[PDB]
Amino acid sequence: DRGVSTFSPEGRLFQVEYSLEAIKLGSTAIGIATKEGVVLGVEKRATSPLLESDSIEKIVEIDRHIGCAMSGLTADARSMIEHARTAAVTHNLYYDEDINVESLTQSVCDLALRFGEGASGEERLMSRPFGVALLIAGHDADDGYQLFHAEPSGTFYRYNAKAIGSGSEGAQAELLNEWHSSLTLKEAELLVLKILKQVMEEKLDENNAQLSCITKQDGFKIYDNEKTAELIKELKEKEAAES
Amino acid sequence: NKIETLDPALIRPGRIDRKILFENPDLSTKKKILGIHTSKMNLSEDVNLETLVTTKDDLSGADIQAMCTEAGLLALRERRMQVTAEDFKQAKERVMKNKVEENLEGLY
Amino acid sequence: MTDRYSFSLTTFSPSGKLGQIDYALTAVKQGVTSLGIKATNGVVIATEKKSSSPLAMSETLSKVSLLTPDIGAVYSGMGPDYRVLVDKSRKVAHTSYKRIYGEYPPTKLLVSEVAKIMQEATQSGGVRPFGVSLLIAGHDEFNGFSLYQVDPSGSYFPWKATAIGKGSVAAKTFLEKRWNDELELEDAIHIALLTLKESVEGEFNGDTIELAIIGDENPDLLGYTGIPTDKGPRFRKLTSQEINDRLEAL
Amino acid sequence: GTGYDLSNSVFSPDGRNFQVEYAVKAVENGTTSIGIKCNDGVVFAVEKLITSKLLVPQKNVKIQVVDRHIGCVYSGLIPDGRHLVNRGREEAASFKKLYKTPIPIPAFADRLGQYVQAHTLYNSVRPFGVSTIFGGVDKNGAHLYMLEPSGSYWGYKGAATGKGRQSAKAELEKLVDHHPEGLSAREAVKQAAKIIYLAHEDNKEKDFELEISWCSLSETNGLHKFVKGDLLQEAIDFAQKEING
Amino acid sequence: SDPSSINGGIVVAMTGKDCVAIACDLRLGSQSLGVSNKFEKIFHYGHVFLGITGLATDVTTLNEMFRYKTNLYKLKEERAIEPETFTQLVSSSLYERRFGPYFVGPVVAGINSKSGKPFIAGFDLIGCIDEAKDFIVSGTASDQLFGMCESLYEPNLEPEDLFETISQALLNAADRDALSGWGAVVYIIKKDEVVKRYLKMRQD
Amino acid sequence: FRNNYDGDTVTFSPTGRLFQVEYALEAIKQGSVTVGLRSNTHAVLVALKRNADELSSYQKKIIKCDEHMGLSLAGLAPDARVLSNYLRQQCNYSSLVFNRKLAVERAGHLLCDKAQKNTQSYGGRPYGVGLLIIGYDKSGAHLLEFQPSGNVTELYGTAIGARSQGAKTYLERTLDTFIKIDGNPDELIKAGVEAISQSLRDESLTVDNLSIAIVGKDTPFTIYDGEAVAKYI
Amino acid sequence: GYDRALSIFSPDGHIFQVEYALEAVKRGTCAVGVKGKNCVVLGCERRSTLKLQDTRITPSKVSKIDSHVVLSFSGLNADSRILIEKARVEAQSHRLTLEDPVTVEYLTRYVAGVQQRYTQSGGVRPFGVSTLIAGFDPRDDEPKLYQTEPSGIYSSWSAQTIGRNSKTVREFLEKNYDRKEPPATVEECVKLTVRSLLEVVQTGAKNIEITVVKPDSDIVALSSEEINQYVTQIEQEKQEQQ
Amino acid sequence: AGYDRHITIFSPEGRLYQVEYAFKATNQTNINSLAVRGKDCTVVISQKKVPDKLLDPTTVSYIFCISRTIGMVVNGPIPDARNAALRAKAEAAEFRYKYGYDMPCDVLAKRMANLSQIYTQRAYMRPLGVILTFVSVDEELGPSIYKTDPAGYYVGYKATATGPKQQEITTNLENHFKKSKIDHINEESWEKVVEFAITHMIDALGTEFSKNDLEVGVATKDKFFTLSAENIEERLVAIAEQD
Amino acid sequence: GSRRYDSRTTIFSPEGRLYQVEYALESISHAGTAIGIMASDGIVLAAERKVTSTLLEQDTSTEKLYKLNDKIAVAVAGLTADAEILINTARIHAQNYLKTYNEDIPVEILVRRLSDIKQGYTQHGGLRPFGVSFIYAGYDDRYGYQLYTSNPSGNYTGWKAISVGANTSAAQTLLQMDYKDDMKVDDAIELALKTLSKTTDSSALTYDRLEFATIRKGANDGEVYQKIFKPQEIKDILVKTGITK
Repeated sequence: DRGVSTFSPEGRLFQVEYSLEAIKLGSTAIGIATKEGVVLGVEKRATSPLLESDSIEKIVEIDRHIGCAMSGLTADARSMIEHARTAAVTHNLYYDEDINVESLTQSVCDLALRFGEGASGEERLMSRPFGVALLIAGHDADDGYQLFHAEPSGTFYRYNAKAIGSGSEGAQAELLNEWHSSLTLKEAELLVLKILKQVMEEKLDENNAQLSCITKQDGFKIYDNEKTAELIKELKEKEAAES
Repeated sequence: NKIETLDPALIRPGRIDRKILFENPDLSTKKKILGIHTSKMNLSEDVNLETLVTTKDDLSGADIQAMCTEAGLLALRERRMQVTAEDFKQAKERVMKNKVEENLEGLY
Repeated sequence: MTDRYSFSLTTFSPSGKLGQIDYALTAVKQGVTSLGIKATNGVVIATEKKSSSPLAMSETLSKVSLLTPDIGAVYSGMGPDYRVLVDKSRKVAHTSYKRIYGEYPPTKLLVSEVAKIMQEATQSGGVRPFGVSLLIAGHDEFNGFSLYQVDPSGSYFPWKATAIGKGSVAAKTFLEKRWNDELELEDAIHIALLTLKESVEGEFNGDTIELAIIGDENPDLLGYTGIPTDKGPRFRKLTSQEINDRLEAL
Repeated sequence: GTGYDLSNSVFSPDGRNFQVEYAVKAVENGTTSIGIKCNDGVVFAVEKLITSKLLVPQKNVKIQVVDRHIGCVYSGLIPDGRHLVNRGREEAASFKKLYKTPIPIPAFADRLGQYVQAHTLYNSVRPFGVSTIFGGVDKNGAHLYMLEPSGSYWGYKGAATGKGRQSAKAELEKLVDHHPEGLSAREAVKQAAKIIYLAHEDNKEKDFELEISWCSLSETNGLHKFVKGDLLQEAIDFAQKEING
Repeated sequence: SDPSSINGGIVVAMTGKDCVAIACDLRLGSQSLGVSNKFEKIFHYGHVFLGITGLATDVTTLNEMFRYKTNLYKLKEERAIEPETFTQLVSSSLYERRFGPYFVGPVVAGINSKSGKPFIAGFDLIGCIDEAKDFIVSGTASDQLFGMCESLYEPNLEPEDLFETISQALLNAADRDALSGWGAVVYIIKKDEVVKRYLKMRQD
Repeated sequence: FRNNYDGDTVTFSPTGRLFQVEYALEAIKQGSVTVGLRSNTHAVLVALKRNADELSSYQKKIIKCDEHMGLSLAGLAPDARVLSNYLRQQCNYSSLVFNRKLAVERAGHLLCDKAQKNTQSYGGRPYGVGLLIIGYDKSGAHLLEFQPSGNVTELYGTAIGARSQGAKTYLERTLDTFIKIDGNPDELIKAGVEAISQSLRDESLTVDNLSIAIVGKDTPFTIYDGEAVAKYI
Repeated sequence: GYDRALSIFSPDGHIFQVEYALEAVKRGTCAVGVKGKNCVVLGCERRSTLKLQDTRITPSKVSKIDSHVVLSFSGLNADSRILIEKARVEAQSHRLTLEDPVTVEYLTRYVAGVQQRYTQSGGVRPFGVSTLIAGFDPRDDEPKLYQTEPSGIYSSWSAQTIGRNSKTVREFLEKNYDRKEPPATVEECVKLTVRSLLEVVQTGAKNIEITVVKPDSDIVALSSEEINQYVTQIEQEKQEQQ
Repeated sequence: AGYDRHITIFSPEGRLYQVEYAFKATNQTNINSLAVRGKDCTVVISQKKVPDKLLDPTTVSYIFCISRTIGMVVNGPIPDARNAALRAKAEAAEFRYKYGYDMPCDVLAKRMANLSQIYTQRAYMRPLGVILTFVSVDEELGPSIYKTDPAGYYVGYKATATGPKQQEITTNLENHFKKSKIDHINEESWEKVVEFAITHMIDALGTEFSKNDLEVGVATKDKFFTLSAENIEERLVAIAEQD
Repeated sequence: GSRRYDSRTTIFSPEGRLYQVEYALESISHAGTAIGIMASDGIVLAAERKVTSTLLEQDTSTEKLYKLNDKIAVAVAGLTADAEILINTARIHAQNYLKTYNEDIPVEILVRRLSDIKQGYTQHGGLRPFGVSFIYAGYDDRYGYQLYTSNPSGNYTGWKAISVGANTSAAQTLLQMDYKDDMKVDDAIELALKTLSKTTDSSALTYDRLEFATIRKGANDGEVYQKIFKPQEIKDILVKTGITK
């Protein structure tokens, strides 16, 4: 088919480049890490009376202190989660404590390398690389609240805020202006809603958005439909009184 | 025939902005396609334009053309210029089978 | 490192054919005139002996191999494919039957075992399929004398006379006309030399025919001169002098 | 023609696969190394290229030992030559255990030969693009051998390979004739050094640093050792005396 | 526990002339305690009859095994297995895993469909051959049975009389045990009719 | 054509080696500038750390393999990790089996072999990453250059990454001086920062890009990271 | 080795093989599920054109995955057996190990998971099948309806329709259902399901097979006789709205 | 599949391109061989040349001694010749342990042929190019010559030649054998057997060759030996002693 | 490796097809004909052997009729070779059901397995599939007489009259008309032979170009006794219908 070991004159593999193309087509995932929490928000999107829109969400829990929101292909993010749960569970049994979000990303990225015909270095069992990129957010007692962007290529960077998805070009640009080093959890969540409203071609409801948060008295916690909607209710009125 | 054999970089958006489909003649259209083709005819009064359209399952305008052309032949062979209903019906049964043949992957 | 080839090398073409089987068959058509006859009082198979060189032994050369004791095979096609195939056929025939049911496999059962080898090889990649066709002529005491054809793909069909190689059809015409069942083995040997003289011109001898029969017994083919316990072989390959003697016998 | 430029799993009509041709070519595209058989031993010498003063002497010697009495030097590409040798070593350790005797120079030729030949029956393994000149003293005499990348190899009286292959065979062929085979092992260091000098004349875009080693049954006692100190230093002088410039 | 005498069993086969007879007990026990008077140890694949005495389990494994071997052979050759042929098949299968446990004594009886001769065979746990053409016995009381058979047996018996020998032999052998009690069957066998006759014998 | 010999890693071409291999050598230059320098008693590694953004946090360009060893990468990240684990494995085993730390030389030659194997394997690839591996063993101070096709060279000084030739001119001049200072850490370190800023010509230097690692006769693997590199400029 | 590639990227960030899997489903027959708030109805086509089929041994479109759970499909039968078998095993695996009746969400994750594997993993291609999975969770009276694609993605849907003329049946259904007032009675929800599936089968009232699932293993397949009656009625309704 | 000469699979015509090219240009390596049968010996003459004065011609080998009694003459190149030698040697040795008996020419020929055939069907190996002539004086057949050739075809000879002076060698022996009514000459001593060989050789290839340009391998009952350089000149001078 | 030395024909197509499968059905449509008529006191089976001769045996009348059991048999349309592997394995799959539960396999289970193996050859492996279509002539006490066809794609459908092979189209058009919904064996035999002549070109319909088997209940034969007609019983039935012309 297409080479699995054949590089560009620069030296960037075809398969890596193609990995970058599926990512850009999902719905935005935006994280801001603050000093009291990590906020992860997604656009879930789609509203139909023939659709159960509040039974599907893109914010899935890995552990009692770790979530991930995704953007790109969703089917691919299931294999990534199966590997990640197994690795975290086995480490909690051996040393009784939290696994590091950076550590998790490296363990996963190792199995992202298989695709194609095998090597004599590695047994390549898959056919393509993963076509989803992830924002993995967590807490550890030795670096507090953190936010991480794993690319399926191998690179994983720590960030204080980062957006991924289709609408990331705008989103990131807004994140910087809104970002400061005295930002808190409660402000950050309101701001998420501002960003989400702006870039929508619709009215922001909780059957097209979902919030989530991290506090260290409860771990990774999903901001529920009932609370997320109350937050949406408060937004619409206050915005619509600045006009 | 299909547009999946043309490159999107030969179509060239911004000059060719429309790529227009072909949808099948539906029931109202069949009545019409027939209506035009039965005008040219000399036939029997037992023909029911309506009856033949209703049993036809969403069939092409080609089928409608074909049917008239086929029915005239069944009359010409029998040495006559009148075309009875039974003739239209046989032509309809034959073309409808061939279109609607696609077994074990359409008709699973 | 090492092979990774597991993709089938035999594949379907737009018509429903199999490229590799089509190719292999061209080789078989171009191969050495071989026939088989059931005389009803035996089975006689003849094939062309050839020499590479006059200074070359043709004792070593293999154009007629005994697959199992009462059974011989002959072919048209590709010589190297034939040689290996005979080997896998001999092995399974010996291990799986000769003290399990206490005797050789029946002819039809052995034709199926060959058929399977060829079909494994056609299905599976890493290797191209066998390029051969066999005429397996036989005797089994539960089916009489038989003649089968084994095709390159491993399709088989029953025959009571046939010929494959070059110049088949006309060879079958002469055989069809001269023999119609209930015939001495000797007589079928005579008919067989006649069909092949008309088929091969340029130089013809019984020193370029290699002839085997299944259709005799000697005490020597029980393999002992004592008191019987079993029947034993009925395969006997003739020497060149005996064949010249039957060429002299009108 | 074609299919034989990407593969080795099928046979050329020329009797010589186009991929095999490309393997030889990369050998001539390296440095010069040579090998001298003598009346008791073998002496090996190589031209080591000096490009910059950021390189360190005697840690990028291209002479690598196998066993105890075999010194192995090559022309072509570095990674191919080291992997080929690392395999020699492993077979050598195995040998020593099993037969309780050191690995022969003829044995080692075979060991290498079979690893190269294996990669020239397969399109799924890529062969080596180095020619390795090796030898030593063993229980059955002194040996110089040269392994070429086809999986052709023989014992020689003298050998060269590389950029400077031709100039080296010329200068060697005169000296060997004059002597019975190359006289003494002592003499052979001086002779070697002359050969390297003539071989340098095909480079002249880099300076060189002379490196010699020997295996001798009358002045080393059957071990492979480097030639350094006084002996190397008299050898530089001998070359520069007769060869002028 | 016992290794094969939980239920016990004995099996006798004899030849007439162009006919045979195969007879067996119908005991089922749990040790010396009799539990049931019916356990049929004779199965047939065409005109081959096969009785196997010993441990119940082991008998089953061989019966289904010969059932699998006979079925694919029958289907492929278009021919049912003959006794002579069947004897080689019993031997070969025993040889295949004699280092697996077996506590069996299969006994074959049948009349050939290719040589017409009455045919009997005995088999052992390791799968030694008994070629015999008078009588062959196996089982727990085999020592006794060989003594009884060698003296009682009269050859070339035609069905009515063959019946009398095999039944009376069997009834009187059985009475020196109670591991051969709990009813008995005689099968008197021709190609043309097979008669099955229940006997009346003791119980404990 | 290009496309003819490019598809799998098992073919040679008239050039003497495969196209793909050159593209692996090319990638190193894309990734981060790292200079390597030694005297004869200590050896110094200086590396520029790059990130992507303001709100991104740095990716580490020093990965510590032992408490007497570490390496810098330049080029492709994912392979640099797969290699640093292999080197960890190699190191530990040496200590478990032989009580041995693992020489720079000794490691280089094992690493080379691994590299040939992954360039004869067809689905396999060149790593696409070069490494400067430093150590002080009982062989003395060392710098080695590793290239992802199995080319291993022992050097006084060198650079991989952005304008390697750039740094190399600097080092080759100041060479004779700094290398004879044997027993003063600080000087060799100070020469490292002086060099690296002159290779640069479309970037600038700053404190938290720079990170310095020294190993030696009396310096066990120690990183000066962030703030503490100021006092070597 | 046949662990090497057989599924590759698109330059558009799709996958070629998943785009081609969906086409086989479209050419195919039509399956639909419409929800009440007491039942979940599944309609499945059986459009026997020919009369030489014997239809008690002509394959059905309804499988038990579990006693309270059904799977229906549109796509190649051959592929669908392979998926159907793995899904029955998984219901029994939970039952054995957790000592608990099966929950619908986990099964859906399982069905999704085998298809997802075969796109990702080398020397295998995804199935030629899209499915609908529905049933009821234990001790629960609210309906559950899931859709899975051979891409391996998965969703819940209040109602969904698949195979040939999916557009037509969505579009219709959208006018006859609200989440705020879905149907309470079996008769009227079934009437709606039969009416949508009439409009695409063409002639059919024995060619339409309805199976209505009420809470916890009350699963009942309505018959031809019953269906012919609803079609009569529909022919009376269409001249009350004229 | 692929193609019919990028991997080994049938041609359009049912031929195999690889076996026919294996016949041709593997005998044009400056090699020409003949083998003739003695009375109680077997003689081989084969060309064998060294183009340098710096190539030790002792190591140069193309008659190999497979066992103490068995010889194998290879026509074709040293990379191939050693793949076949390793196989031959192994087969010889294995045979000796297992079957308790010395390895006949014919058995070795047959075994090697079938093996080459398998490598011919493989799509990741080649048939070897070499033509292998296996010689001894068996105690189970007398002097023997059996030759395999590369296609998996092999056949026994009483006298053979290879290289494109095949016709010349054959005709001289044929006329001779038709007259004398024997295909083996009668003479005890090996010396007279080598002289008979040379007579037919010199006439047929139309030239005489030096000591170091020849290599002569002699099979005797329970020995195979190669003639030293002086020993090969002794014979060339001995016919010229007659002249 | 094998990437550019192989191809992928086991992938999907821009219609949703698989290359080799679609093609496989084509191979079947020019192979010899098999016909299945299910009656309600029997099963009547007919097959045409296309081309017969006095040089072939016509005596073997199991050539396309194989018993897989004494209760299930298939009629084959396609190759002998392709057929052989699924027969042998099906017979084995039988014995396993029989051993486990002491009762013979239903028809439906055995079909579903067969189809899964056939799907398997295109689903993984890269392999090629078989090119033979089977007509299942079979029994249940749940379903009465059963008549199936299964294809290399692995789709399987229930029938009471079906054909595969050549001239499928002609046989089925006459058959649907002349069918009686519940009928005796002898009536079936009349209907079959009548259909058969007029699907065989010119005067050709003979006993020795036919293979016939019927599966009757009997009352001197056992329930579901399959009689695979040998030449002479074909000769009889042709004369009784008078259809030999």
